[PDB]
Amino acid sequence: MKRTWQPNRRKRAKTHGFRARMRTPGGRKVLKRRRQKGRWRLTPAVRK
Amino acid sequence: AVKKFKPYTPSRRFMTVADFSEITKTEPEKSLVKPLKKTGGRNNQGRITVRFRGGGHKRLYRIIDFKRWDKVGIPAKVAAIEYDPNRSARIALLHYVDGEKRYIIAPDGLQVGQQVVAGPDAPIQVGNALPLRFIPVGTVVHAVELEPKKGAKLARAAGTSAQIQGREGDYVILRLPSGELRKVHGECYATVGAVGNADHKNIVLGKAGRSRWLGRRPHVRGAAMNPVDHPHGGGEGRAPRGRPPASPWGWQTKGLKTRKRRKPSSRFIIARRKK
RNA sequence: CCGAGGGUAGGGCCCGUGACUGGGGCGAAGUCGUAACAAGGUAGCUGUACCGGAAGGUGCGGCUGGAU
RNA sequence: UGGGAGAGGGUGGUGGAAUUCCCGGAGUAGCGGUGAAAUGCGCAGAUACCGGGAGGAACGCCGAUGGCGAAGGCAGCCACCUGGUCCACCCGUGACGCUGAGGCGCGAAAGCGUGGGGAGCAAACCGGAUUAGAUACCCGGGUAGUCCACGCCCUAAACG
RNA sequence: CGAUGUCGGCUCGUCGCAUCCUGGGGCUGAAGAAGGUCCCAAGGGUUGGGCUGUUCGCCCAUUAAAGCGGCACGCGAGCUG
RNA sequence: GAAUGCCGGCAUGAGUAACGAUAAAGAGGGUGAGAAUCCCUCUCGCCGUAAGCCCAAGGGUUCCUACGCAAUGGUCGUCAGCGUAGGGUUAGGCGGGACCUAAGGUGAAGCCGAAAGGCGUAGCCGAAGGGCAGCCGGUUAAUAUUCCGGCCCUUCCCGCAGGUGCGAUGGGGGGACGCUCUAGGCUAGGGGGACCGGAGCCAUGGACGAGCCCGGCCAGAAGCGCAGGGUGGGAGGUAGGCAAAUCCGCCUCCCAACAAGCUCUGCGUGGUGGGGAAGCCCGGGUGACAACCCCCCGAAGCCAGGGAGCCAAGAAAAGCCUCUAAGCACAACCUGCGGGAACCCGUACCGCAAACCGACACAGGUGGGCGGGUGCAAGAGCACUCAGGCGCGCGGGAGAACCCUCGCCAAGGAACUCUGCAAGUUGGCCCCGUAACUUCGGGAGAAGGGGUGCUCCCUGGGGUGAUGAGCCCCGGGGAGCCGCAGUGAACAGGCUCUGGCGACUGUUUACCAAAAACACAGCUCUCUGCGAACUCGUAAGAGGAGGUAUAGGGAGCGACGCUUGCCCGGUGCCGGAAGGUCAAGGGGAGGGGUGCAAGCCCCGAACCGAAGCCCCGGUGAACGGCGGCCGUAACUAUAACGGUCCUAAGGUAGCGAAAUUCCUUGUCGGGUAAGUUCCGACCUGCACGAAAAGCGUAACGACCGGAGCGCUGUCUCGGCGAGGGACCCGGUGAAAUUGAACUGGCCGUGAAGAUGCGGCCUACCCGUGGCAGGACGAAAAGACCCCGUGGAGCUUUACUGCAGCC
RNA sequence: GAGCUAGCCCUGGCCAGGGUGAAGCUGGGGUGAGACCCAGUGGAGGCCCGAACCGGUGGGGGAUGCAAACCCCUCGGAUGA
Ligand SMILES: [Mg+2]
Ligand SMILES: [Mg+2]
Ligand SMILES: [Mg+2]
Ligand SMILES: [Mg+2]
Ligand SMILES: [Mg+2]
Ligand SMILES: [Mg+2]
Ligand SMILES: [Mg+2]
Ligand SMILES: [Mg+2]
Ligand SMILES: [Mg+2]
Ligand SMILES: [Mg+2]
Ligand SMILES: [Mg+2]
Ligand SMILES: [Mg+2]
Ligand SMILES: [Mg+2]
Ligand SMILES: [Mg+2]
Ligand SMILES: [Mg+2]
Ligand SMILES: [Mg+2]
Ligand SMILES: [Mg+2]
Ligand SMILES: [Mg+2]
Ligand SMILES: [Mg+2]
Ligand SMILES: [Mg+2]
Ligand SMILES: [Mg+2]
Ligand SMILES: [Mg+2]
Ligand SMILES: [Mg+2]
Ligand SMILES: [Mg+2]
Ligand SMILES: [Mg+2]
Ligand SMILES: [Mg+2]
Ligand SMILES: [Mg+2]
Ligand SMILES: [Mg+2]
Ligand SMILES: [Mg+2]
Ligand SMILES: [Mg+2]
Ligand SMILES: [Mg+2]
Ligand SMILES: [Mg+2]
Ligand SMILES: [Mg+2]
Ligand SMILES: [Mg+2]
Ligand SMILES: [Mg+2]
Ligand SMILES: [Mg+2]
Ligand SMILES: [Mg+2]
Ligand SMILES: [Mg+2]
Ligand SMILES: [Mg+2]
Ligand SMILES: [Mg+2]
Ligand SMILES: [Mg+2]
Ligand SMILES: [Mg+2]
Ligand SMILES: [Mg+2]
Ligand SMILES: [Mg+2]
Ligand SMILES: [Mg+2]
Ligand SMILES: [Mg+2]
Ligand SMILES: [Mg+2]
Ligand SMILES: [Mg+2]
Ligand SMILES: [Mg+2]
Ligand SMILES: [Mg+2]
Ligand SMILES: [Mg+2]
Ligand SMILES: [Mg+2]
Ligand SMILES: [Mg+2]
Ligand SMILES: [Mg+2]
Ligand SMILES: [Mg+2]
Ligand SMILES: [Mg+2]
Ligand SMILES: [Mg+2]
Ligand SMILES: [Mg+2]
Ligand SMILES: [Mg+2]
Ligand SMILES: [Mg+2]
Ligand SMILES: [Mg+2]
Ligand SMILES: [Mg+2]
Ligand SMILES: [Mg+2]
Ligand SMILES: [Mg+2]
Ligand SMILES: [Mg+2]
Ligand SMILES: [Mg+2]
Ligand SMILES: [Mg+2]
Ligand SMILES: [Mg+2]
Ligand SMILES: [Mg+2]
Ligand SMILES: [Mg+2]
Ligand SMILES: [Mg+2]
Ligand SMILES: [Mg+2]
Ligand SMILES: [Mg+2]
Ligand SMILES: [Mg+2]
Ligand SMILES: [Mg+2]
Ligand SMILES: [Mg+2]
Ligand SMILES: [Mg+2]
Ligand SMILES: [Mg+2]
Ligand SMILES: [Mg+2]
Ligand SMILES: [Mg+2]
Ligand SMILES: [Mg+2]
Ligand SMILES: [Mg+2]
Ligand SMILES: [Mg+2]
Ligand SMILES: [Mg+2]
Ligand SMILES: [Mg+2]
Ligand SMILES: [Mg+2]
Ligand SMILES: [Mg+2]
Ligand SMILES: [Mg+2]
Ligand SMILES: [Mg+2]
Ligand SMILES: [Mg+2]
Ligand SMILES: [Mg+2]
Ligand SMILES: [Mg+2]
Ligand SMILES: [Mg+2]
Ligand SMILES: [Mg+2]
Ligand SMILES: [Mg+2]
Ligand SMILES: [Mg+2]
Ligand SMILES: [Mg+2]
Ligand SMILES: [Mg+2]
Ligand SMILES: [Mg+2]
Ligand SMILES: [Mg+2]
Ligand SMILES: [Mg+2]
Ligand SMILES: [Mg+2]
Ligand SMILES: [Mg+2]
Ligand SMILES: [Mg+2]
Ligand SMILES: [Mg+2]
Ligand SMILES: [Mg+2]
Ligand SMILES: [Mg+2]
Ligand SMILES: [Mg+2]
Ligand SMILES: [Mg+2]
Ligand SMILES: [Mg+2]
Ligand SMILES: [Mg+2]
Ligand SMILES: [Mg+2]
Ligand SMILES: [Mg+2]
Ligand SMILES: [Mg+2]
Ligand SMILES: [Mg+2]
Ligand SMILES: [Mg+2]
Ligand SMILES: [Mg+2]
Ligand SMILES: [Mg+2]
Ligand SMILES: [Mg+2]
Ligand SMILES: [Mg+2]
Ligand SMILES: [Mg+2]
Ligand SMILES: [Mg+2]
Ligand SMILES: [Mg+2]
Ligand SMILES: [Mg+2]
Ligand SMILES: [Mg+2]
Ligand SMILES: [Mg+2]
Ligand SMILES: [Mg+2]
Ligand SMILES: [Mg+2]
Ligand SMILES: [Mg+2]
Ligand SMILES: [Mg+2]
Ligand SMILES: [Mg+2]
Ligand SMILES: [Mg+2]
Ligand SMILES: [Mg+2]
Ligand SMILES: [Mg+2]
Ligand SMILES: [Mg+2]
Ligand SMILES: [Mg+2]
Ligand SMILES: [Mg+2]
Ligand SMILES: [Mg+2]
Ligand SMILES: [Mg+2]
Ligand SMILES: [Mg+2]
Ligand SMILES: [Mg+2]
Ligand SMILES: [Mg+2]
Ligand SMILES: [Mg+2]
Ligand SMILES: [Mg+2]
Ligand SMILES: [Mg+2]
Ligand SMILES: [Mg+2]
Ligand SMILES: [Mg+2]
Ligand SMILES: [Mg+2]
Ligand SMILES: [Mg+2]
Ligand SMILES: [Mg+2]
Ligand SMILES: [Mg+2]
Ligand SMILES: [Mg+2]
Ligand SMILES: [Mg+2]
Ligand SMILES: [Mg+2]
Ligand SMILES: [Mg+2]
Ligand SMILES: [Mg+2]
Ligand SMILES: [Mg+2]
Ligand SMILES: [Mg+2]
Ligand SMILES: [Mg+2]
Ligand SMILES: [Mg+2]
Ligand SMILES: [Mg+2]
Ligand SMILES: [Mg+2]
Ligand SMILES: [Mg+2]
Ligand SMILES: [Mg+2]
Ligand SMILES: [Mg+2]
Ligand SMILES: [Mg+2]
Ligand SMILES: [Mg+2]
Ligand SMILES: [Mg+2]
Ligand SMILES: [Mg+2]
Ligand SMILES: [Mg+2]
Ligand SMILES: [Mg+2]
Ligand SMILES: [Mg+2]
Ligand SMILES: [Mg+2]
Ligand SMILES: [Mg+2]
Ligand SMILES: [Mg+2]
Ligand SMILES: [Mg+2]
Ligand SMILES: [Mg+2]
Ligand SMILES: [Mg+2]
Ligand SMILES: [Mg+2]
Ligand SMILES: [Mg+2]
Ligand SMILES: [Mg+2]
Ligand SMILES: [Mg+2]
Ligand SMILES: [Mg+2]
Ligand SMILES: [Mg+2]
Ligand SMILES: [Mg+2]
Ligand SMILES: [Mg+2]
Ligand SMILES: [Mg+2]
Ligand SMILES: [Mg+2]
Ligand SMILES: [Mg+2]
Ligand SMILES: [Mg+2]
Ligand SMILES: [Mg+2]
Ligand SMILES: [Mg+2]
Ligand SMILES: [Mg+2]
Ligand SMILES: [Mg+2]
Ligand SMILES: [Mg+2]
Ligand SMILES: [Mg+2]
Ligand SMILES: [Mg+2]
Ligand SMILES: [Mg+2]
Ligand SMILES: [Mg+2]
Ligand SMILES: [Mg+2]
Ligand SMILES: [Mg+2]
Ligand SMILES: [Mg+2]
Ligand SMILES: [Mg+2]
Ligand SMILES: [Mg+2]
Ligand SMILES: [Mg+2]
Ligand SMILES: [Mg+2]
Ligand SMILES: [Mg+2]
Ligand SMILES: [Mg+2]
Ligand SMILES: [Mg+2]
Ligand SMILES: [Mg+2]
Ligand SMILES: [Mg+2]
Ligand SMILES: [Mg+2]
Ligand SMILES: [Mg+2]
Ligand SMILES: [Mg+2]
Ligand SMILES: [Mg+2]
Ligand SMILES: [Mg+2]
Ligand SMILES: [Mg+2]
Ligand SMILES: [Mg+2]
Ligand SMILES: [Mg+2]
Ligand SMILES: [Mg+2]
Ligand SMILES: [Mg+2]
Ligand SMILES: [Mg+2]
Ligand SMILES: [Mg+2]
Ligand SMILES: [Mg+2]
Ligand SMILES: [Mg+2]
Ligand SMILES: [Mg+2]
Ligand SMILES: [Mg+2]
Ligand SMILES: [Mg+2]
Ligand SMILES: [Mg+2]
Ligand SMILES: [Mg+2]
Ligand SMILES: [Mg+2]
Ligand SMILES: [Mg+2]
Ligand SMILES: [Mg+2]
Ligand SMILES: [Mg+2]
Ligand SMILES: [Mg+2]
Ligand SMILES: [Mg+2]
Ligand SMILES: [Mg+2]
Ligand SMILES: [Mg+2]
Ligand SMILES: [Mg+2]
Ligand SMILES: [Mg+2]
Ligand SMILES: [Mg+2]
Ligand SMILES: [Mg+2]
Ligand SMILES: [Mg+2]
Ligand SMILES: [Mg+2]
Ligand SMILES: [Mg+2]
Ligand SMILES: [Mg+2]
Ligand SMILES: [Mg+2]
Ligand SMILES: [Mg+2]
Ligand SMILES: [Mg+2]
Ligand SMILES: [Mg+2]
Ligand SMILES: [Mg+2]
Ligand SMILES: [Mg+2]
Ligand SMILES: [Mg+2]
Ligand SMILES: [Mg+2]
Ligand SMILES: [Mg+2]
Ligand SMILES: [Mg+2]
Ligand SMILES: [Mg+2]
Ligand SMILES: [Mg+2]
Ligand SMILES: [Mg+2]
Ligand SMILES: [Mg+2]
Ligand SMILES: [Mg+2]
Ligand SMILES: [Mg+2]
Ligand SMILES: [Mg+2]
Ligand SMILES: [Mg+2]
Ligand SMILES: [Mg+2]
């Protein structure tokens, strides 16, 4: 049956991407926290 | 005169349609239409603010001339009578000797080929528009402005009309379609006659499908819901109202008046509606 | 081949009968009231409509086959 | 061919009296209603009076023992559209006539459907009386309806 | 109660005897035939159907008889539901 | 040493279940250390509206080749989507960008908000919509509309020639649109050919034939032909299209007008370029100098922006054309021609799947296009089969129980059971025929019955030709033939009578309920006069609505028919300039603290002072409510009638043992041999009743009752047979559970149901296939129940606040 | 967090084949004119049968599954809400 993950590259970049995060107070706290934790990736990789 | 169907389906037994007899042209003026942005009942927050809207036929908005004091003294020929999906009245296409083309809502008795004109000096004939103070007392009238130059607000739906009843000072007294008696400023424009398509109210939609074409989604009773949803929600089995009948938001809905009491226009309203 | 008729299926008409039910006729020694016949105590009758334990009442219109 | 009378019918308009309601003024101790009363209304200002407005229905006098129509039935006034009918002339046609099973149309009121309108009135209904009782008569309220358009209904002491 | 699944049916039995039938008896208001009542007796047997979820019960047609109870109101790691 | 403790390791179950669709395999040859499993050949089977082919997502080297097999692969492995390495993706014309706008997002101006931020006409961004120039063939191990070959084309720059008042982000035209149905003419695709080309074949009784088998085209500028789309021409007037305008709009006149003309597209032809089968031979060669023609069927595609009908009335913007403004008119633009210039990104491969989403090489999910032939009435259905692709990554035996899926059955025929649950029956097409009732549509495929193949002969109309033959579609009549049987296989309703509920088609608890629930046309109440009411938001702003009372919100009821009574005392809502109560504030009689004083400070009576409440009235399709007792009639019985208590008033019409009736299987009637159900009645309705509507109602229903006919393995009552498992052998090899165990019966006992205690009985040790009575067997710290001054959802005339409103 | 799901908004796409045969139109009949009747034409519909497609009615299987909702048979809708 139809499951929950239906990948879509535009949708991925436009929802979780660097520019969406930077647009918003909460999204900038995400990046701030992910940099402080030392994450290797700050937003999801999507091919584009 | 509304048209009926033979009962060759369950829904055609009762379905009725407008006869479209006054319609003489079946396409709108290209330069007088623009896209009508469907809302679904949702506001600029994306939130539903008028329930049960959406999914109706696509429509183009026809630009209607609700001023007409715009072109005082310039006569126009009634070129066509047309369908308008955005209103119950029919609309009439006017060719001004100017060369300008505009739409007005089609009065009862308008004829293509006749001329109409607006202004203080216009003859008192169907389709002409004058400031209220120049229309003889007793004339039935439509597309009435409420304040001068603000645009026709009253008596715009199919079959409706206002009647001039008297004069007092700068103001005229009107019997609005609701039966209310209201002072309206004499410099307000009106158009003589009643709005056409008076048989509109005799349409029997006939089936649930027909409401859907109109963008009317199903309306679900409060009594069919749960207490989280609605005052009438809940109860085992059917339930009577069990409290004063209320809206989804709790306010009583059988008689509770809701016009604001200290509203400035109260000074201009003589008698509340009848019936 | 036709064919008495038998068989399957579906219709039509008529008769008898049926828990129960509608009113009708008659009986008369009962209970309720008294609608009509006198101006019958609200003149009567009437088509219709709504109503009332009942006769009946009232509305609308009609008739005189109504007393004074 | 030339004339007449007429509430004959249909459509659009339009006048005044009166009732009720709304507004303004003036005014106060009751008004109303009946056989007599009570319910009702009224000092939260009624009734009676004056001015203004709204709205519906019906048309006083003329009006008669009258007129018209096939019957039902038709009554302010104006116009338009239209039917029947009588008279004089004795001009045209030449029995072209009478009746009429069926058919078709019309058909008071009440009633029905869809829409409108709603002043007065008023089934049902509520209340006051009357009365032995009073699901009535009389009184105070009052919804259909009564009015208009279109469609049905097709009855009558539709009687001379 | 850190779980002992419940009515009824089906399936499969097994046991008790306060015995429904068949076998053996005594008494009888036992002539015979048919019964009644009690005693001994559990070896075997104890039908099919209509109604109702029913157990039960009522009814139809039979029968030698159409017994009553226990087994976690026997039996859901056997089925149904 | 225990915490259903934590982490790790390792056991048991166990050589057990399983090895993932029952489309299926066999042999020969080869390779290799090793082969059911890799390669090759023959045979067999399966898909073929796919299980074949192409594209878009998504995936990201999985592609090709060489070398490998530890692990991955449910077995094996020499193989591979696996390991290592090398190679592979080529564009002005395909897609996207250097073009356009949609929702939406963003946002100069502007508006709002403690901050963060929220909005916001223009503008900008935003596509699978608009717009825009490439077709066919060849080539690689692997790319190709990209390379190559042939024939075409677009834009930009410059130049030449000719032409013109040139010039735009501004004006206008256009772009530009729905649904259903559909004409003419074509093309795609397909069928046939006694014709053209072709390697060859004659078998096994016959055939050297009008025999068999194979193939018989594709692209193509200008020109031309056929079929279509689009478009009126001239002058005069002009005040409108937010400047200008010669454009467009409007008026008038003339001609032309279903013709033409101009213009654009499709199709055909077209110089030219390609392709080219079976078979044979080792992907290639040959066939071949291949042939390349005629007839027929024919789209849902093309001409296209075609036509008609209809109501629910069907994007924008740019490209394009035209108009003019600044300007500039040696420029500029337009047309033709010539030369030059033409960027960035994607392109491999999988793509209904072993490469995507499902933890897996997972029977599930995944949008668009092509999807051949024959027969069955049609079709994308069904059976077979083409091209093409597969046999599903464990096998070999055996021939038990039992399970699954399947086939048949004597006699009976629902006796099964909660229920005909399940399974039979019926089954397409043509013809005959068809009831109650009905809203006149229907009910209806009612029901029920007849026909159905093949051969010969005769013939009717239609399409294509030509008006004929030929082809093709739909027929009709006669006469015969065969079988048990002719929709001979596959696909394809069982029917009827009668109740309840819901009018109807729809919708719902994703994953236990599809219903009588929700919705629904329709009915009624009510709010709302427009900066509407209402809704979201602190607000600005929005929706409502670019709507205006024939409209918009809320509520109930729920097609339609006939109807919808009585009670307004309580609650709600509506109306009420009186009166009562009424807070802040106003007022300040009077009183107090302090100071020597003026003075400063405080308390405070009457009186004035809103909504609200009290009070008066209205209001039921507003919340709701709608009685009791005694007595009375020629026999009993009952009570039309009278009396009396109470109430705001005492349930009307209609219906009633009901989706409601406790007693209850009420009673009577019907149906059955028999009927707690069902249908029809009665009425002492425990406890119907009129928009939480009452009573009916044709049609409808995978709803829930009752009955009958047909037919059956449902059953009496079971038997046999098939395949996939189970079983045995080879390969791989789990799981929950598990205090440890050397783990029998009875009768007792024991915390009250004992393998484990007592007495007694029975019992050699160990497995294998089976069955489920026990191990109070496993699973899940009982959902019931209670308890905790535990939680959470919900309600209200509980309390106390708050938003909102007055 | 709306790449599942619910609703709406914008823009595209899809629905084999067969059946029934409304309005209208034309012709004829009818009448004073009509209503209306009949035939032909026509092609309507939350019309009918049935694939794709969307569903999920009853049963059976599955139940440490092929699958944390699947499989077989059957069944509803299939121009429309
Ligand atoms: Mg998706
Ligand atoms: Mg992904
Ligand atoms: Mg994407
Ligand atoms: Mg995308
Ligand atoms: Mg996206
Ligand atoms: Mg982003
Ligand atoms: Mg990480
Ligand atoms: Mg790093
Ligand atoms: Mg992130
Ligand atoms: Mg009309
Ligand atoms: Mg109709
Ligand atoms: Mg019709
Ligand atoms: Mg009709
Ligand atoms: Mg119907
Ligand atoms: Mg119409
Ligand atoms: Mg019209
Ligand atoms: Mg608009
Ligand atoms: Mg809008
Ligand atoms: Mg927005
Ligand atoms: Mg937002
Ligand atoms: Mg909405
Ligand atoms: Mg309109
Ligand atoms: Mg209308
Ligand atoms: Mg309506
Ligand atoms: Mg609409
Ligand atoms: Mg609605
Ligand atoms: Mg509703
Ligand atoms: Mg509910
Ligand atoms: Mg909620
Ligand atoms: Mg709450
Ligand atoms: Mg609530
Ligand atoms: Mg409630
Ligand atoms: Mg309740
Ligand atoms: Mg409820
Ligand atoms: Mg209840
Ligand atoms: Mg409920
Ligand atoms: Mg409910
Ligand atoms: Mg309900
Ligand atoms: Mg309740
Ligand atoms: Mg209620
Ligand atoms: Mg209540
Ligand atoms: Mg409010
Ligand atoms: Mg105003
Ligand atoms: Mg015989
Ligand atoms: Mg009398
Ligand atoms: Mg008398
Ligand atoms: Mg009398
Ligand atoms: Mg009565
Ligand atoms: Mg009585
Ligand atoms: Mg009365
Ligand atoms: Mg009379
Ligand atoms: Mg006073
Ligand atoms: Mg008189
Ligand atoms: Mg007279
Ligand atoms: Mg003469
Ligand atoms: Mg009459
Ligand atoms: Mg009348
Ligand atoms: Mg009447
Ligand atoms: Mg009134
Ligand atoms: Mg009395
Ligand atoms: Mg009435
Ligand atoms: Mg009425
Ligand atoms: Mg008379
Ligand atoms: Mg327990
Ligand atoms: Mg445990
Ligand atoms: Mg347990
Ligand atoms: Mg004897
Ligand atoms: Mg004895
Ligand atoms: Mg003895
Ligand atoms: Mg025995
Ligand atoms: Mg024994
Ligand atoms: Mg029983
Ligand atoms: Mg019992
Ligand atoms: Mg009994
Ligand atoms: Mg016997
Ligand atoms: Mg027992
Ligand atoms: Mg017990
Ligand atoms: Mg018990
Ligand atoms: Mg038990
Ligand atoms: Mg028992
Ligand atoms: Mg048990
Ligand atoms: Mg069980
Ligand atoms: Mg059980
Ligand atoms: Mg167990
Ligand atoms: Mg067991
Ligand atoms: Mg057990
Ligand atoms: Mg059972
Ligand atoms: Mg159950
Ligand atoms: Mg310890
Ligand atoms: Mg444990
Ligand atoms: Mg554990
Ligand atoms: Mg542990
Ligand atoms: Mg642990
Ligand atoms: Mg182990
Ligand atoms: Mg073994
Ligand atoms: Mg084992
Ligand atoms: Mg091998
Ligand atoms: Mg090997
Ligand atoms: Mg091979
Ligand atoms: Mg095929
Ligand atoms: Mg991946
Ligand atoms: Mg490749
Ligand atoms: Mg590779
Ligand atoms: Mg390996
Ligand atoms: Mg290996
Ligand atoms: Mg492995
Ligand atoms: Mg595997
Ligand atoms: Mg090797
Ligand atoms: Mg592999
Ligand atoms: Mg290489
Ligand atoms: Mg190229
Ligand atoms: Mg550039
Ligand atoms: Mg843009
Ligand atoms: Mg913003
Ligand atoms: Mg694009
Ligand atoms: Mg392109
Ligand atoms: Mg080309
Ligand atoms: Mg390549
Ligand atoms: Mg030029
Ligand atoms: Mg448009
Ligand atoms: Mg478009
Ligand atoms: Mg459609
Ligand atoms: Mg055609
Ligand atoms: Mg071609
Ligand atoms: Mg063909
Ligand atoms: Mg031979
Ligand atoms: Mg042609
Ligand atoms: Mg001009
Ligand atoms: Mg070749
Ligand atoms: Mg050669
Ligand atoms: Mg040759
Ligand atoms: Mg098609
Ligand atoms: Mg319409
Ligand atoms: Mg359009
Ligand atoms: Mg736009
Ligand atoms: Mg200049
Ligand atoms: Mg560049
Ligand atoms: Mg490529
Ligand atoms: Mg593959
Ligand atoms: Mg699939
Ligand atoms: Mg594939
Ligand atoms: Mg994979
Ligand atoms: Mg596999
Ligand atoms: Mg798969
Ligand atoms: Mg093909
Ligand atoms: Mg077939
Ligand atoms: Mg077929
Ligand atoms: Mg099929
Ligand atoms: Mg084939
Ligand atoms: Mg296989
Ligand atoms: Mg074996
Ligand atoms: Mg199978
Ligand atoms: Mg048999
Ligand atoms: Mg039978
Ligand atoms: Mg039989
Ligand atoms: Mg049954
Ligand atoms: Mg069958
Ligand atoms: Mg069949
Ligand atoms: Mg019948
Ligand atoms: Mg009929
Ligand atoms: Mg029907
Ligand atoms: Mg039937
Ligand atoms: Mg044959
Ligand atoms: Mg088949
Ligand atoms: Mg069928
Ligand atoms: Mg059956
Ligand atoms: Mg029936
Ligand atoms: Mg029942
Ligand atoms: Mg019902
Ligand atoms: Mg339903
Ligand atoms: Mg329902
Ligand atoms: Mg109904
Ligand atoms: Mg309904
Ligand atoms: Mg429905
Ligand atoms: Mg449907
Ligand atoms: Mg659920
Ligand atoms: Mg569910
Ligand atoms: Mg769930
Ligand atoms: Mg669930
Ligand atoms: Mg289920
Ligand atoms: Mg469900
Ligand atoms: Mg259903
Ligand atoms: Mg529901
Ligand atoms: Mg409902
Ligand atoms: Mg109704
Ligand atoms: Mg709010
Ligand atoms: Mg705003
Ligand atoms: Mg708005
Ligand atoms: Mg707006
Ligand atoms: Mg509106
Ligand atoms: Mg409903
Ligand atoms: Mg309801
Ligand atoms: Mg009826
Ligand atoms: Mg009453
Ligand atoms: Mg009350
Ligand atoms: Mg009250
Ligand atoms: Mg009262
Ligand atoms: Mg209350
Ligand atoms: Mg003082
Ligand atoms: Mg002192
Ligand atoms: Mg006050
Ligand atoms: Mg009422
Ligand atoms: Mg009460
Ligand atoms: Mg109520
Ligand atoms: Mg007596
Ligand atoms: Mg009863
Ligand atoms: Mg009974
Ligand atoms: Mg009932
Ligand atoms: Mg009850
Ligand atoms: Mg009870
Ligand atoms: Mg009972
Ligand atoms: Mg009972
Ligand atoms: Mg009984
Ligand atoms: Mg039953
Ligand atoms: Mg039952
Ligand atoms: Mg009784
Ligand atoms: Mg309710
Ligand atoms: Mg109810
Ligand atoms: Mg009923
Ligand atoms: Mg019915
Ligand atoms: Mg249904
Ligand atoms: Mg159903
Ligand atoms: Mg069997
Ligand atoms: Mg067999
Ligand atoms: Mg077998
Ligand atoms: Mg087998
Ligand atoms: Mg076998
Ligand atoms: Mg062995
Ligand atoms: Mg041990
Ligand atoms: Mg124990
Ligand atoms: Mg023991
Ligand atoms: Mg022992
Ligand atoms: Mg021991
Ligand atoms: Mg001891
Ligand atoms: Mg011991
Ligand atoms: Mg022993
Ligand atoms: Mg066991
Ligand atoms: Mg077992
Ligand atoms: Mg044990
Ligand atoms: Mg056990
Ligand atoms: Mg146990
Ligand atoms: Mg716990
Ligand atoms: Mg516990
Ligand atoms: Mg517990
Ligand atoms: Mg638990
Ligand atoms: Mg407890
Ligand atoms: Mg406490
Ligand atoms: Mg405590
Ligand atoms: Mg709480
Ligand atoms: Mg679109
Ligand atoms: Mg379809
Ligand atoms: Mg036809
Ligand atoms: Mg037509
Ligand atoms: Mg349909
Ligand atoms: Mg259809
Ligand atoms: Mg259908
Ligand atoms: Mg299912
Ligand atoms: Mg089944
Ligand atoms: Mg089965
Ligand atoms: Mg199962
Ligand atoms: Mg399945
Ligand atoms: Mg299936
Ligand atoms: Mg269907
Ligand atoms: Mg279809
Ligand atoms: Mg449908």
